[PDB]
Amino acid sequence: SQALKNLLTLLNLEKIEEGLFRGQSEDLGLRQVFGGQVVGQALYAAKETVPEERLVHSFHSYFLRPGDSKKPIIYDVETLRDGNSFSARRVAAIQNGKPIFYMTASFQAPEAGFEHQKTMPSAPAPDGLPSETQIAQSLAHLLPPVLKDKFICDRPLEVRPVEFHNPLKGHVAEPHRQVWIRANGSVPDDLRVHQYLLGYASDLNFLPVALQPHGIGFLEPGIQIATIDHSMWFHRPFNLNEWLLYSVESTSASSARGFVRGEFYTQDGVLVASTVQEGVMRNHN
Amino acid sequence: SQALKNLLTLLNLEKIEEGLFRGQSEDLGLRQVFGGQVVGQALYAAKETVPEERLVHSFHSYFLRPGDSKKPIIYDVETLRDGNSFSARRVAAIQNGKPIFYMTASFQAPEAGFEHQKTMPSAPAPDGLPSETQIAQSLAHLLPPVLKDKFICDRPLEVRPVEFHNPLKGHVAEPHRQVWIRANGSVPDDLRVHQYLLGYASDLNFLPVALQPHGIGFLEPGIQIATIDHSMWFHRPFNLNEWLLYSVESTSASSARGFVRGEFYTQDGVLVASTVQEGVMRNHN
Ligand SMILES: CCCCCCCCCCCC[N+](C)(C)[O-]
Ligand SMILES: CCCCCCCCCCCC[N+](C)(C)[O-]
Repeated sequence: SQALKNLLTLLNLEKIEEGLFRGQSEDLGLRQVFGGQVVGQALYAAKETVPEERLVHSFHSYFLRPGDSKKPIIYDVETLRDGNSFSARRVAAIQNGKPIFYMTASFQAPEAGFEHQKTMPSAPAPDGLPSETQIAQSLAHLLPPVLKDKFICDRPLEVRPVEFHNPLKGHVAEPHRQVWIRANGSVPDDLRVHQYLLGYASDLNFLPVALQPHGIGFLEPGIQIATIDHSMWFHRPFNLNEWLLYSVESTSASSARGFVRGEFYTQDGVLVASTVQEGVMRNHN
Repeated sequence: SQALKNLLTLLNLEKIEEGLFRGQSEDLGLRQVFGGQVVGQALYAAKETVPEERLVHSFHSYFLRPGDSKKPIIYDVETLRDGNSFSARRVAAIQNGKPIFYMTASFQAPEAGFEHQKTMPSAPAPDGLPSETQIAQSLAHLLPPVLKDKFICDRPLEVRPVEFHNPLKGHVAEPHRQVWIRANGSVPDDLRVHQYLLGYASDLNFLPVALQPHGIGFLEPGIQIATIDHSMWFHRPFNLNEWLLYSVESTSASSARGFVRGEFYTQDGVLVASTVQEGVMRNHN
């Protein structure tokens, strides 16, 4: 459970000045910075500069350089606009004197209006599915004692895939994936926190779906995937303490790029948010 | 023919300086600037500052204020990055000393890579379908020609809807729409041009689809819709001199906002581009 509090602490940026923050990275595997961390932290920085009643409803972002998790990241927020209804902000993520990421987010106050939504796709309940932590721990029995011990996944989130796609091997399959996600611990009763946490989560089990028709795992040798842009629209309020289905599809792949679109639904079938991302996808020999 | 020539001319911006242009606004219908005009002009501006071999593959944009078509628009391009593969640019559309819109676009040179795509949805051929212009002429067989002798056919694009949704009245219908589109004249043999023309076109028959479940047309009195953000990914090359199916869906509407996702297909079924947009949707009484 320490993992979730460690993530929430990590997303709660250190203020250097108005609209100027500093964030730590890492710690959980792989040296490059996880895209979700940048998204989550950029969202925090952005919301800190917006009227409290205005919640993020959308954001667009482009990744320009790989982030180094050994170094902190500086987030500089620019106020683009504050109208009778919307507040827009642009966040620059900086490391080594260069922008590594830009996000533009829009915020709006709560309001009733036209309501309609796509019907949730059918998917088996999370109850009968193993978590990625279970799957990893089972695969770890393949490692020798020296390595088996040190490893282990204490995660801030719990993920139960409908179909498991091993990133180390990969098998041919339709460009669709469904995973169930929820916080592995208690998330504060503040919707804003749930939002940037979902922002964080939205970058998991996403881009890799574009590799399925080609049976390649994203961690295999010679395979390189990297996010170019990540966008999200928060349609309705939600509680990440409860399950959410992340329904993902890859409608296209071409010119060394992979494209994916996702949707988050509550177990009861409420459409909570939508996501879109394109990233580099190369097979180097 | 003239209408297409006029639009292409209007999209061909006047250069004030490097990465600094000036664009005129359409006379063609509606005092407020058509979003498509801004998108098309911003793309032109961006592409002018990019290496010739690198074609736009995606862009994100936000509209901050309504544009006045009675005035020109200044487009200021900022170079965000020029890497071994990708070039990124941010375009600011200014009018009245204020930004009315921002777009960030990414460009990449052609390359061979993983290929796969969603299967084109079923749709009738454009052959037996009347154009919107034809439909307008048909429904207009009434009232004094005094006004009927001014509003007519000449559009830069020909649009043939699979199902007609009258913006003036509107009827309840599932949140899906299909319209066939092609240039009404000859587009020069430059993919870049076809691309920003498609950008222009991508803002048509889009957002209104979110109003369908509610049986309201966007030209009805007291009904207000306005684009907040428009994004697009150019998956493959295409020829706007030929027919393209614009398949649109509205997966959600809430909090006075409407969300739509679109896809362009060649008649032969090739997925050419994807779009996503959210906009304000209000009924003022
Ligand atoms: C051996 C530990 C098991 C964890 C494997 C970690 C893989 C890194 C996954 C995050 C990569 C996300 N993405 C789309 C940007 O590639
Ligand atoms: C008889 C009136 C038919 C409408 C003529 C106006 C065409 C311009 C349409 C652009 C409107 C775009 N949108 C979604 C922002 O409303």
